[PDB]
Amino acid sequence: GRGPGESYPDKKESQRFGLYDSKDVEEFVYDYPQENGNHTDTHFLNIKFEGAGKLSIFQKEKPFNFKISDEYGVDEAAHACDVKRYGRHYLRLDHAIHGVGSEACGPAVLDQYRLKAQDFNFEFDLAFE
Amino acid sequence: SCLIPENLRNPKKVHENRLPTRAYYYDQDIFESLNGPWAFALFDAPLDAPDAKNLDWETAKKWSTISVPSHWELQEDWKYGKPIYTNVQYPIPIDIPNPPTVNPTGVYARTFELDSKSIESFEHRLRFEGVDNCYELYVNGQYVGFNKGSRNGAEFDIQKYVSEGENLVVVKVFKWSDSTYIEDQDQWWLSGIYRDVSLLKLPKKAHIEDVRVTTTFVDSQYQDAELSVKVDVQGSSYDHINFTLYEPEDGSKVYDASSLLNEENGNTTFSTKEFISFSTKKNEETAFKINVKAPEHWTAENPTLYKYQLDLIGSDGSVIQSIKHHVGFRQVELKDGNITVNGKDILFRGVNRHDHHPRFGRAVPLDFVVRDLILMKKFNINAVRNSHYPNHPKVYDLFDKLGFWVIDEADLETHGVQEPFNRHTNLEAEYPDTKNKLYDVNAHYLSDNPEYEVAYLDRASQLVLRDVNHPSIIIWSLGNEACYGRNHKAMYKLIKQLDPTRLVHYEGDLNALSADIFSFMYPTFEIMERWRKNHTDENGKFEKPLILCEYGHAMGNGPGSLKEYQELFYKEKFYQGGFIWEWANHGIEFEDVSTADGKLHKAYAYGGDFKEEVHDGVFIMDGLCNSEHNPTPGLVEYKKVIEPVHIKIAHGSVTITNKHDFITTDHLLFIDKDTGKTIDVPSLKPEESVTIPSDTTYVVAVLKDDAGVLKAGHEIAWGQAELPLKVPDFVTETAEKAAKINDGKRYVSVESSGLHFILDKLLGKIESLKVKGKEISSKFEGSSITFWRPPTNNDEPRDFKNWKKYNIDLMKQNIHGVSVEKGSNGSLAVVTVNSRISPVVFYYGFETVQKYTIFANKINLNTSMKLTGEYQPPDFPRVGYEFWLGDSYESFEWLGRGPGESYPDKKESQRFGLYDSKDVEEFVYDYPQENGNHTDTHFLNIKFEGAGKLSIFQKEKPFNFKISDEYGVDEAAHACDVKRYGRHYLRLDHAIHGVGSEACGPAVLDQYRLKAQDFNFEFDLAFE
Ligand SMILES: [Mn+3]
Ligand SMILES: [Mn+3]
Repeated sequence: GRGPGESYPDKKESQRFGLYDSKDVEEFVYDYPQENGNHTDTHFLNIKFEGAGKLSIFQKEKPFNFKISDEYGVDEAAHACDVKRYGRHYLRLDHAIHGVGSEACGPAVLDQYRLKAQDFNFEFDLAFE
Repeated sequence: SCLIPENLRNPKKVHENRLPTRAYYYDQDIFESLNGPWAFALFDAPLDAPDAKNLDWETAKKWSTISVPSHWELQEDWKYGKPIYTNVQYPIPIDIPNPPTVNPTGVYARTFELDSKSIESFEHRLRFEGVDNCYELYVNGQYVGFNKGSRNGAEFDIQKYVSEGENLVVVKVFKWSDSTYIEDQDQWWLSGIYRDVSLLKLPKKAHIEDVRVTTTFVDSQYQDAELSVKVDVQGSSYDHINFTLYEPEDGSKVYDASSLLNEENGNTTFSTKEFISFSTKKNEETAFKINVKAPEHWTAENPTLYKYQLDLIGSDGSVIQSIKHHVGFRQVELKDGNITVNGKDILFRGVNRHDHHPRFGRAVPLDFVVRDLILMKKFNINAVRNSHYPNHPKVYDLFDKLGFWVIDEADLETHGVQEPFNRHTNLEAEYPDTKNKLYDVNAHYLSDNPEYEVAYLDRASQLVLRDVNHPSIIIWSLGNEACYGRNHKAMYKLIKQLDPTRLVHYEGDLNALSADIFSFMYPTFEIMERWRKNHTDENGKFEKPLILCEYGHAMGNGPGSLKEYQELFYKEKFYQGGFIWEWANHGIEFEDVSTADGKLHKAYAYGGDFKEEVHDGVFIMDGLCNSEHNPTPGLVEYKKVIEPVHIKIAHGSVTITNKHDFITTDHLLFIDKDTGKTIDVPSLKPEESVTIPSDTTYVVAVLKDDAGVLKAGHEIAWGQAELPLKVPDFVTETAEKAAKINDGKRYVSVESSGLHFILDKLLGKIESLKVKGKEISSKFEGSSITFWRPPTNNDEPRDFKNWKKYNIDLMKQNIHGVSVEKGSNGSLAVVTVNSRISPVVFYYGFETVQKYTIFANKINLNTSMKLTGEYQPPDFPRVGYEFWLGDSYESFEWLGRGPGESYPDKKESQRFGLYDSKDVEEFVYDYPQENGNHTDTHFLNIKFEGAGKLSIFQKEKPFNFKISDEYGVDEAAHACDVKRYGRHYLRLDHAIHGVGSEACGPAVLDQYRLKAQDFNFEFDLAFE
């Protein structure tokens, strides 16, 4: 999918398609903790488990969104060092995500990038090697 | 300690309510299998397990099931844990006699049906063939008893407890107990009901409980013998016993897995070729002694058996119970200082065999055990040691029928008491002649601990009384590596009282104060020889002989020098052979993640793979056969060194010597391989020989007819005349061809019709050598001459440490001068390269001269290597060139040793001949290491598609070579971790280090070590 860095509906085109390895990427730390680390237009995702190979994950007929991390208490952490961390990782596996825009000072997320309220229908496969 | 149940920490609680041990006989009419799915639940410790006095079947019905027999660490998805491998160290803390408080407890439950007639007609028992570590037994919510001794059997009387209809059996199995301390064999820790469970239905009013059969020769010429049959009948309602001995079936009898394992049957007429009949009289002793006229001897080389039928008979003259078994006429003695069978001082051609299966562990299907023994017979083995416990009871008929000298061994090992001592004193080495003083220090914990006497005696009593009637068993062993103490003396007294007919072995007893035999493990020849001399008096008499209960450690590439051990065996009557360690690798099949692939592959696990806190790594993989129980080059070599016929070809003569203990050569067909016609060889008795004039080079000894489990045409022995090194008749093109020589700043070119030679002068590297469509180039990393090999298991403890310490893996070639001159005597050009080959960090290295004399169809490579500098290594792994083969490469062919690999001290089984790489399945080691070398190679032809062959030969001496695909061998944990290039290479070697057995045993012997020295050798690269 898109990489090596994060990508969002209206902030993704610099992140070209390719095969990416989490080991090759320094994930970006925001000076003010907030939504980060999503990967949009993901074709498939392989999660490697020690001594047991991979779990492959893919969404049917459309690319998906994902985030793999450690972190929580992000909403209320004032600075990077205030971010809390679990004793294990999680996968945030997403059908869709709201765009990013520039509304702090400027236009709202444009229409075509907004995650409008609607029915959701999506199929995932959890394929184990 | 009230958090540990009393029976799991009482050395004296060997059992509760177990019946006395009796001779084992399987009877289809009496035995009813309770194998299959059982309700099963696993608990953290005894205190979490339910009270079995209150466990309903209605409750247990709801549990998951496990299949009996099986270990609970070997289930689908590792549901109840994984195997643990320790060698010496205990996997628990030492606090004798306490087990750990957290003690995995498995509760088994199942039901069985009982008839109205059944309870009236029969005595009901439960027989458990093996349960690890110990268990209490319940029937219909009532405690029956308790038992310890994992590899021993147990019977319990069940009559009081059984009801008409459904009956509930509940077994509580515990992983650890005070018994753990004496069950410390170098093997996998595995738990559960891993052997058969049976319901026995014996005739109620009277039945046969036990039988003793002995055969003693009446005479010093071993002709007439006394057959003694003593029967223990239980109950009043019988008249007498009948006994029928049948005419013998010769040991050459043909068997297969099906006929060996056939268990039938009730209406089956055992035999009808009557030989002797005896009847007892009413109210008289149910025993007798018979004189037997010159019976056929039972021997491991010829396992001749007399079938017999013993009948218990009632008042109405009807048959109450029958035993159908066999008699083997054989007598073992200690005679004039030797282990003697039928007067003959025998030679052990042996192995240690553990119970192991790569998927089922110690729960080995009989089918698989048969497989083992057929393979043993196919490879000239004549003896097995039951390391280190009795096997499944049905196995011993297999030994009886196929013919093996058997050491049946008590389930008793104490090794772990030494580990803290070894570490605290920083002990580096143990030697067979002195190590007993180290074990003496800790004997008081167990083997010299009075609290354990009952346990130790029980292991002896159980060992002997179950298996007393098998002619194949000639020696009882008191256990293994358990130190030496009073308990061993007690075991010896008991075994001699129980069974005076056999001899007693115990290696932990150096001076055999309570053994009949001396025994060493992994001894040096010097140590063997010291012992021999100190135990042979001035007259030449010895009181007891020496065997090697363990020797020639078969771990990985090896063992080296089996030859030298064998020469010693044949030279001295005092030595009576040995049992190599071990039969097969203990690998457990599992899914591995590949280091080469990143993908999941089938592999064979050793210590560490199941993530044990403490383990002993790759020492699991120490067999002549791999984890799948298939032959390695170890087994192939062993078969040759122990071959029971010697065939020596020299000076127009074939000398054949019979090296059997008993049998003649009559069963053997001798073929002159050079002509295909057979050779008339006179019938040779043991030790007899014959010289026959012949022009032959190669003679084979082969089986005339199917006999035992061997097929007609099976090779038993062979010999070859030594083969002089002949220079191939290759015609070097010495005609004058115009050749363009381009000596550039860095690169030197030599071009001629059909020839292209490019050398990098900076590196000493051949960039490309293409002659007549055939291309090679140097496989270059630092040096054009390399020295490293992926360390074998034997290399690891010492030689590897040295080679790494001296940076032999980082040897560099530093070019000093390159000389380029026009061709002289038919030559196109001469390129001479002067360099120092030396590793980083170090002074030592070789002042090297490489002279490339280039002809149109040949390249002569002269190598001169002068060893210079201070602080040198003692030896090298290897020395030679590495070449990439061109894309055209398809296969190879060689004149030399084959078809398999060969090494300086592991080569003689690989006879000389012309071999084709296409005919050979190259051996894959369970643990990746040095492999695939071919020693004593006369010439090597490398075939390139569409361009013929490149012939390679070394001047005046045979050479070594390996052609492969592989790398990352040093660090690959399993076969699937081995990486592969997109092209093949040739490893072309002047010399190679021997292999030895140093992982556990002697270092590579002097004459096989690749000592640090000057190297001078010349190769020709001849292009067709
Ligand atoms: Mn802060
Ligand atoms: Mn691996």
